Amino acid sequence: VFKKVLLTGTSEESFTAAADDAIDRAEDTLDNVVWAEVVDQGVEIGAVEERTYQTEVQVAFELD
Amino acid sequence: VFKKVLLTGTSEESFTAAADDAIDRAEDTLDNVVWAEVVDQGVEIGAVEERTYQTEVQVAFELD
Amino acid sequence: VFKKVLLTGTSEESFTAAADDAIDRAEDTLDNVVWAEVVDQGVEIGAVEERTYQTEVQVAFELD
Amino acid sequence: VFKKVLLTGTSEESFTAAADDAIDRAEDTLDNVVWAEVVDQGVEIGAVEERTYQTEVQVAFELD
Amino acid sequence: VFKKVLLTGTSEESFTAAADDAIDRAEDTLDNVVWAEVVDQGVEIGAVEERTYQTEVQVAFELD
Amino acid sequence: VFKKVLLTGTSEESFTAAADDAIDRAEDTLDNVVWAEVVDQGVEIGAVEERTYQTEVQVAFELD
Amino acid sequence: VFKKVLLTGTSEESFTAAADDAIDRAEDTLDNVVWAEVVDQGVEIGAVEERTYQTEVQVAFELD
Amino acid sequence: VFKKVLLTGTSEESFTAAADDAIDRAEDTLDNVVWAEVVDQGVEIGAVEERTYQTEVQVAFELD
Amino acid sequence: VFKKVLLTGTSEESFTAAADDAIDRAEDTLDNVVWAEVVDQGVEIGAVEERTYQTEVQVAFELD
Amino acid sequence: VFKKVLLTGTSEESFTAAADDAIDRAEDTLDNVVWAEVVDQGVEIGAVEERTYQTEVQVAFELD
Amino acid sequence: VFKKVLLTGTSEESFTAAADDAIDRAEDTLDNVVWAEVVDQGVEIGAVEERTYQTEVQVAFELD
Amino acid sequence: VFKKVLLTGTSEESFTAAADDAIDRAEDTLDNVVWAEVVDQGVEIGAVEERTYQTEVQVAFELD
Ligand SMILES: [Cl-]
Ligand SMILES: [Cl-]
Ligand SMILES: [Cl-]
Ligand SMILES: [Cl-]
Ligand SMILES: [Mg+2]
Ligand SMILES: [Mg+2]
Ligand SMILES: [Mg+2]
Ligand SMILES: [Mg+2]
Ligand SMILES: [Mg+2]
Ligand SMILES: [Mg+2]
Ligand SMILES: [Mg+2]
Ligand SMILES: [Mg+2]
Ligand SMILES: [Mg+2]
Ligand SMILES: [Mg+2]
Ligand SMILES: [Mg+2]
Ligand SMILES: [Mg+2]
Ligand SMILES: [Mg+2]
Ligand SMILES: [Mg+2]
Ligand SMILES: [Mg+2]
Ligand SMILES: [Mg+2]
Ligand SMILES: [Mg+2]
Ligand SMILES: [Mg+2]
Ligand SMILES: [Mg+2]
Ligand SMILES: [Mg+2]
Ligand SMILES: [Mg+2]
Ligand SMILES: [Mg+2]
Ligand SMILES: [Mg+2]
Ligand SMILES: [Mg+2]
Ligand code: NA
Ligand code: NA
Ligand code: NA
Ligand code: NA
Repeated sequence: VFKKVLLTGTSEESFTAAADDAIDRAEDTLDNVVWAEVVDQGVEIGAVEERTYQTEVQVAFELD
Repeated sequence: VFKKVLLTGTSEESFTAAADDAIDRAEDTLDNVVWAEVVDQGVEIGAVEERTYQTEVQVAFELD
Repeated sequence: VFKKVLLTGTSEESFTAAADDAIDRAEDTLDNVVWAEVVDQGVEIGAVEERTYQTEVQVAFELD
Repeated sequence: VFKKVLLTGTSEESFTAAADDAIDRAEDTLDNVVWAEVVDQGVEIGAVEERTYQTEVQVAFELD
Repeated sequence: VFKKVLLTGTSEESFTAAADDAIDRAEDTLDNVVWAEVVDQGVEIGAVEERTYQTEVQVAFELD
Repeated sequence: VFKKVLLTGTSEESFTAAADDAIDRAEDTLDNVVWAEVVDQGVEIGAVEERTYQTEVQVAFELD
Repeated sequence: VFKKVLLTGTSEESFTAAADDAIDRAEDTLDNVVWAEVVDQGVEIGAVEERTYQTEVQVAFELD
Repeated sequence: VFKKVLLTGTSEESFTAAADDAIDRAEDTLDNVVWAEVVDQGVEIGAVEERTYQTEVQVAFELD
Repeated sequence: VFKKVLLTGTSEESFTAAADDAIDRAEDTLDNVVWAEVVDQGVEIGAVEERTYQTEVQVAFELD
Repeated sequence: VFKKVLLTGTSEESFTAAADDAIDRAEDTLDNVVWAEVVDQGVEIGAVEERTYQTEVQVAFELD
Repeated sequence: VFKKVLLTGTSEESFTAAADDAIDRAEDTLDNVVWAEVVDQGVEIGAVEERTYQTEVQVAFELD
Repeated sequence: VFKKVLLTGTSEESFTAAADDAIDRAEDTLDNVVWAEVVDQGVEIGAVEERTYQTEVQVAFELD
């Protein structure tokens, strides 16, 4: 059985690095992370000093 | 990193109050709740005594 | 077996009351109405004297 | 010919009042506003003192 | 309030049995599981000895 | 001209048998049923004694 | 209250004439037909002597 | 950089002529119109003397 | 078994004729073409001397 | 690099067997078939003697 | 009230730089740009000397 | 007439380089490749030694 958690990673550099930021977080607390699906991408502009790229992913991990 | 949980709130009064019911629940157990996105709305009729409005939201919270 | 009919209710007050307007109509002529799913919402402005909220629902009812 | 502008209204009270907030703004600067279609709804929580309901609409107006 | 978890069940027999595999898992660790919605189906071919049917479901459970 | 009716069939056995349950019902009361399109599938768990598979179909029939 | 019926019109000439074929049928049996929304278009090739254009519409009519 | 404006053209003749009606309007006031994408089509019936075909397009134009 | 190929036809006259242009091409090289589904429509303006209507179709054909 | 082909399998028994019918066909002529994604399901009723279940899949295979 | 404009940025380097190209343009002529949502990405190949990455964004800005 | 093939490119570096990997492959065997549309992006984690970015594109090419 796989389960997915819906995480948004951020990066001041690129959409790929923002996807890695969410995946790194999932791998800090979950075992058996096996793939991630990008579901949304965007850029935060008016709440930050530098534009921040955001990449939202479903991160799938195999249970037990 | 943000994470989202997918909750359906209910209200006998309105779709806005059913969204607040899910958000209130998220805020009882999570810290740093920052926004919610409505993904579905509906009305339960044939299992209740009063119509019950349901509003399903992804509730986003900032991790650590 | 459930069947659904696709109805748009209207209200000069709110999207929740426009959903109830469609459901009230379904319950006037159908038996065993059991739930409704909101599929669209909008506001009529330039054909009315007061803005009219419209909420389109699939209204499900159990057959026999 | 109709044209649409994509506006997000806000309200501390309800999703219906947030739709009216966008429509009121369109009617301040455009003539012949004729209908609005709701395309998204959400709630801002972690950047405000009171939850703020947001309702995003395409607001259609007839040209000339 | 309902919450949903996004699980993918697997079966070497059918898409219905792969949906039951995810639901069985949810029922091992959650109380008050009340319904599941199928969101995706697929077949793993080139990483297994027998084709494996996969059925991804949102499994809803009532909170407290 | 074809018309479609939106029916949800149920089965305690499989998603295919739940699609046949809706189609059987359409064929009891309509003539010239010609095809059905699956639009949604789900499983009722917390209102029944046995899980019930549900398959929602648009059932098309040729008019006159 | 508006209700919609889901009809597919056909024409050997064009997608516009196939939409009119469904609307003509709705107007033969319903009163107060007020608008139609195109939801799908296609062409039947291998079951006919001439290609047949098909245009599927939700045809809305005002109730009473 | 391209920008798009969302326009609905109308015609009493066909969906193609209603798309041209929106594009003609865009070309009256914008320079460098380069392509249009159809996003919706429908037919106004109960507010007109003749059916009016409507074709909604995103009309893209190159900026400067 | 059916297979589909994804083709975009073009016409300087109409969206129906652009769908026929893709279907004519499929029928020049494939046997047993049985139906086509329209998936997208658009108009090329800024790369041509006359507007060119484009209609993208999945063209289905029965295998062997 | 993976490529996908869009095939519809058929079965008089079930949606799972109709998915296997498309996959079996892909495996007769392609090497390195690695997974399939279900994209649509339906039932042919009015052109056959027995209902025929149809399951449309994108069948992915690794190139070289 | 927020308004969004739909812009496509281009870059010969990456999808992230093409998103920044649209955002830079919006910030040259609008005040209070606050976030952008990616809605589409693609690559122009056969009209250019170098591949050009294109990233289409809704760029939101707060009104007054 | 344009035709599209559905390819998934991979890269250990970025989503842009994974899109180029699919396009490079299409250009090795097809003539007149003219544009590609991104339809999906994801990251393979649990079957590789380094994360692999995957970008799925419809690659369009002009026929003859
Ligand atoms: Cl989710
Ligand atoms: Cl419907
Ligand atoms: Cl838009
Ligand atoms: Cl495809
Ligand atoms: Mg930096
Ligand atoms: Mg988002
Ligand atoms: Mg009360
Ligand atoms: Mg729901
Ligand atoms: Mg009042
Ligand atoms: Mg509507
Ligand atoms: Mg207040
Ligand atoms: Mg939004
Ligand atoms: Mg076995
Ligand atoms: Mg999946
Ligand atoms: Mg049994
Ligand atoms: Mg459903
Ligand atoms: Mg003729
Ligand atoms: Mg169809
Ligand atoms: Mg005339
Ligand atoms: Mg519309
Ligand atoms: Mg000519
Ligand atoms: Mg297209
Ligand atoms: Mg048999
Ligand atoms: Mg289909
Ligand atoms: Mg360079
Ligand atoms: Mg695009
Ligand atoms: Mg490296
Ligand atoms: Mg994919
Ligand atoms: Na989730
Ligand atoms: Na219907
Ligand atoms: Na717009
Ligand atoms: Na394809």
